[PDB]
Amino acid sequence: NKCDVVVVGGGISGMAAAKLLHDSGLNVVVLEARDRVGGRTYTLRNQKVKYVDLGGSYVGPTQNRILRLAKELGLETYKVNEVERLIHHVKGKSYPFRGPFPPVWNPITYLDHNNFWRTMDDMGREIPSDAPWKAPLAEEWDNMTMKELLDKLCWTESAKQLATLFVNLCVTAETHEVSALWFLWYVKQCGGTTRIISTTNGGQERKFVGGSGQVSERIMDLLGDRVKLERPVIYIDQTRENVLVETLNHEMYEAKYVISAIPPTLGMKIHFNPPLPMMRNQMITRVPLGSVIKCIVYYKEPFWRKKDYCGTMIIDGEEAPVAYTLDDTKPEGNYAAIMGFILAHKARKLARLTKEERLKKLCELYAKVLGSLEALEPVHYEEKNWCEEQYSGGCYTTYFPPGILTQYGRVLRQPVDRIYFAGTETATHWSGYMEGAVEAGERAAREILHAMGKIPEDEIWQSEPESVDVPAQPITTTFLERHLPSVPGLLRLIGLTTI
Amino acid sequence: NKCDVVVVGGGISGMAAAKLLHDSGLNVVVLEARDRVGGRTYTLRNQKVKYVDLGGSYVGPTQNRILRLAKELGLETYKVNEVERLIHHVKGKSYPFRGPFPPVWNPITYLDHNNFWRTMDDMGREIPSDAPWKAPLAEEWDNMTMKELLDKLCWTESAKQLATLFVNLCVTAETHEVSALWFLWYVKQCGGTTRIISTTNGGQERKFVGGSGQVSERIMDLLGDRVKLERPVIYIDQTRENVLVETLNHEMYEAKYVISAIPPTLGMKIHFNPPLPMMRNQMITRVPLGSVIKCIVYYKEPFWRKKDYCGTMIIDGEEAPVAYTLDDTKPEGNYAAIMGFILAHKARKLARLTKEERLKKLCELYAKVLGSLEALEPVHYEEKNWCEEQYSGGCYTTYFPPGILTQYGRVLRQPVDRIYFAGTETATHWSGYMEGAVEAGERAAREILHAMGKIPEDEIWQSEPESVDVPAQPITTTFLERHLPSVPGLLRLI
Ligand SMILES: *[C]C1=C([C])[C]=C2C(=[C]1)N([C][C]([O])[C]([O])[C]([O])[C]OP([O])(=O)OP([O])(=O)O[C][C]1O[C](N3[C]=NC4=C3N=[C]N=C4[N])[C]([O])[C]1[O])C1=NC(=O)[N]C(=O)C1=N2[C]([O])[C][N]C(=O)C1=[C][C]=C(Cl)[C]=[C]1
Ligand SMILES: *[C]C1=C([C])[C]=C2C(=[C]1)N([C][C]([O])[C]([O])[C]([O])[C]OP([O])(=O)OP([O])(=O)O[C][C]1O[C](N3[C]=NC4=C3N=[C]N=C4[N])[C]([O])[C]1[O])C1=NC(=O)[N]C(=O)C1=N2[C]([O])[C][N]C(=O)C1=[C][C]=C(Cl)[C]=[C]1
Repeated sequence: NKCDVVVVGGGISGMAAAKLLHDSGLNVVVLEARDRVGGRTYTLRNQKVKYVDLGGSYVGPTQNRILRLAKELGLETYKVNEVERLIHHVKGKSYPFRGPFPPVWNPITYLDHNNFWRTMDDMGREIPSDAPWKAPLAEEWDNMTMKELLDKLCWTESAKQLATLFVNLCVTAETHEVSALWFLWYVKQCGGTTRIISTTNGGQERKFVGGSGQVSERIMDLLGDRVKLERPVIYIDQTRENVLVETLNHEMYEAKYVISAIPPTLGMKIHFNPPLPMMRNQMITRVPLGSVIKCIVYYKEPFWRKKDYCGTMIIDGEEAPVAYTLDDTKPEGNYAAIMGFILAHKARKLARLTKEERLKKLCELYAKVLGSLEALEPVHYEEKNWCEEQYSGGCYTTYFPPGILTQYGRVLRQPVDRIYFAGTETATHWSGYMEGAVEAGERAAREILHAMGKIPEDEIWQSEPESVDVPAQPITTTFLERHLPSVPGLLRLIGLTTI
Repeated sequence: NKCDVVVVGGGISGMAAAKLLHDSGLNVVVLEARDRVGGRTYTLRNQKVKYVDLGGSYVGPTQNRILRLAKELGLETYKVNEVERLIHHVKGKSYPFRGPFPPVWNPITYLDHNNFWRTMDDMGREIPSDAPWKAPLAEEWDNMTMKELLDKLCWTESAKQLATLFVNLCVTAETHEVSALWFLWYVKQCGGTTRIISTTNGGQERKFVGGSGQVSERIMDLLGDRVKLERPVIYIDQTRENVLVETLNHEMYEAKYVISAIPPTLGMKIHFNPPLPMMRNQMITRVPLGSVIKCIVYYKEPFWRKKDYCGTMIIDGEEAPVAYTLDDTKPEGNYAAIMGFILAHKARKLARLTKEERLKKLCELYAKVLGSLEALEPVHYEEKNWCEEQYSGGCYTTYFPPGILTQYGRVLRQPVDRIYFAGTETATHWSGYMEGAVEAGERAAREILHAMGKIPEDEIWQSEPESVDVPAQPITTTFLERHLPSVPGLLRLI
């Protein structure tokens, strides 16, 4: 029944919020819909895989909050394999390369590719992390899909193809589904294009030893019986002195404050009294999550390494079920595995098939891309379709269709009386990641601490010391990369000498 | 507890479904979240207005199902006033006109305006009413916003302005918010541009005497205690022999079948066991409703008539709070009133103001457009912001953002085990209107009748005889309108 704060949702954001409040002396209860904690992170354990992340998995430099929390919980990280060559598969042929970016040899194509990535970052510099709708051209950029932006910027099909894959991979949505403003904000708040796509020195550098699901499981261990599993919240009442929170199985909880630590659209599953303010009421119907199937194919050995391939494949084309892979072998060199994402509309299309049918398609693709018959001999297969999850709605995160961020964005983390909002979608740095979940959870908790007169307003948004274990190298640009003209810029330079 | 069918939602769709099933001999229960029936229709009664529709209101020719249902319930219609001239207000000036369409005098602009409306209808002819995702260019048109389509088609700012207002008014959403495929489907399934925008011979021809809320109230009268008010459904369980439906106030209902007669996205308010199939699970997060405030300003007399204005105003520009008005005077000539819509992003912007502040803005606008100081002296004001409604989500209807209709559209009225789907959003003719609500409700009811072996498959989709009271004139095009070139067509000819 009675406590200081009810946290709705037991993912990383909710658990982190509850941990901070618990550590401050407050009585907290976490209400979780599922029979487990972790939400969009899920570690499966069986004898064939030992452990495997079927949801959120990768951490990297600049993600200092998730690194600190996990370290405090006694977790270790290890480096994702990027010793050997990456592969870019384009028009049925594989091109091995090193470094973060696939190489381009055609000089026109090179100018186009260089200008695209640069423009994304240039446009991002105009967007405040904490308030994207305050960008000078906010409305113009928000009334545009990423597809429209790509059509205007990319003068070659090759750049357009790669930019499209980039959008699909970062936000599990089609370029035509998402707002240009939102996507440009999304990349900037992760530290830019290079940081977001990189393994070494980027978002995919590392995983947790034993899986990322341990983050939530271990906070549950600290909180004990304060975490209530299989308690989906159906009803929040704010008309009286104390807030009343009801669950599906008819339990009632009373608190001074509530943290909502669920994806914004899943707020729709709760009936509110009094009704939500108009803007939030409509916002939560306008913010879907992306579509993805995460698939892991297991092999006897990491045979791609013998061919000097790290296991990273960037795969172009409509025919390919998977557009991106990474080596998912354990740090000890055993349980050899390839992790692949089936993205956006392909997740929808290929969900109709059986498990066995999807395994076949993947093996045949990997055999092609890696040039190895060994890819046709899997020892085990695991997969998870996040689109089917009632209490997630999809993965990785919430995307904003055109027109929404400028109209409703302000409302995302605006408190509704005594309900405060966490969840990775409300973060300002690495929103959509486990990092952002920690940021939002701890910020929401501190908003409540301020409301109770326990901390000054100054202390609601706290910065994070850099990790000593996972330090960040700065992102550099060459002189050529900064000053080489665009395609239309080169063409303008031709029309001027001819006068 | 026990019955044959639980209907979730007591709007027109739910009530119509329940009526049909009840008339067939089945035991039905309607579970309604609000303390009233009618949903997106709501008639307010007080001494100052007598009655006024604050939600769905207009009916017209080709809407034969809502007309028949209402007639059976003992309702009458009357004609919306369109005797005098319409007004097009453009760049701070009023242009009186007659007929459905605002006149254009510049020849280049004329060609551009003609080509736009014609193209909309040409494109619509390629889209099947019952399956828009089966259009030959479905994916291409679905991956585009209406804003993109307008940018490509309209060579003049004048056509683009009017096309934009048209989109805002039909679907209470911005051109950049909506899929081109979905919007072109939407217009076609209402019978085309002319049918959808017309008062005389169109969707806005008539209202019900006493209000449209009587449709739902009177079906509730017929059903008696079978309608349960303030019973929001929170939980549907399909794992056992009979379907279990739970409400917020802890009541349990058992049935063989369920009709979901709520806006698709409001399905999110229900927890399902087992979980929904993947496609429906994601669909219901991708389908928002538009934004609108309906406002009615009352006057001593319908003074605009003395100036030979019917009361219809089509008002261009960002500054104008209201883009469209109609005469809302009672058929007897009293309770003089102007109905206006505050659309899309303007609903959001102007919701921050007080009631009195909105009234002032409207009166000053109407004074400008109608050219009368009499507009500055309102006797009464009524309004409703549909954006704030927990159990509606907005108004008039569900719109589809780019990419959604081709990916998830198939799933809209696909049965989930023993749950069947009604609601105006699942209709194939006048979806988004009271007409479509009737179509969908009765179709969903018949799907269940077929599932029980009571009717043949042949009988699930029934056609409707034309109303003798409100007959439809056909939509005609002149030779010139059909064959006059576009702007780029004229330039190609040069
Ligand atoms: C799914 C996914 C996947 C597959 C993958 C991934 C991901 C995902 N990610 C993301 C993450 O995971 C997230 O963000 C997190 O987790 C979040 O958290 P939060 O905020 O907390 O949320 P959640 O989890 O969801 O939780 C919630 C909770 O609550 C609950 N509920 C609901 N409802 C309700 C409830 N309760 C009561 N009542 C009611 N009503 C639920 O149940 C839950 O529990 C990510 N992340 C990171 O960090 N990393 C990673 O890795 C990840 N992932 C991916 O990988 C990503 N990727 C990307 O992006 C990329 C790649 C590559 C390149 Cl080159 C670039 C980019
Ligand atoms: C709002 C609105 C307005 C303002 C206006 C209008 C409208 C609207 N409309 C539409 C109609 O109204 C609709 O469609 C109908 O109503 C629908 O129905 P349904 O389908 O049945 O649905 P609803 O109503 O919503 O119902 C539902 C129910 O359910 C319930 N719930 C929820 N949730 C729940 C429940 N329960 C239990 N549980 C749970 N969970 C609720 O509560 C409800 O009750 C329209 N219509 C027609 O027909 N007409 C008209 O008039 C209308 N309106 C407008 O006016 C339109 N306009 C247009 O569009 C235009 C104008 C001008 C031109 Cl030129 C063109 C166009």
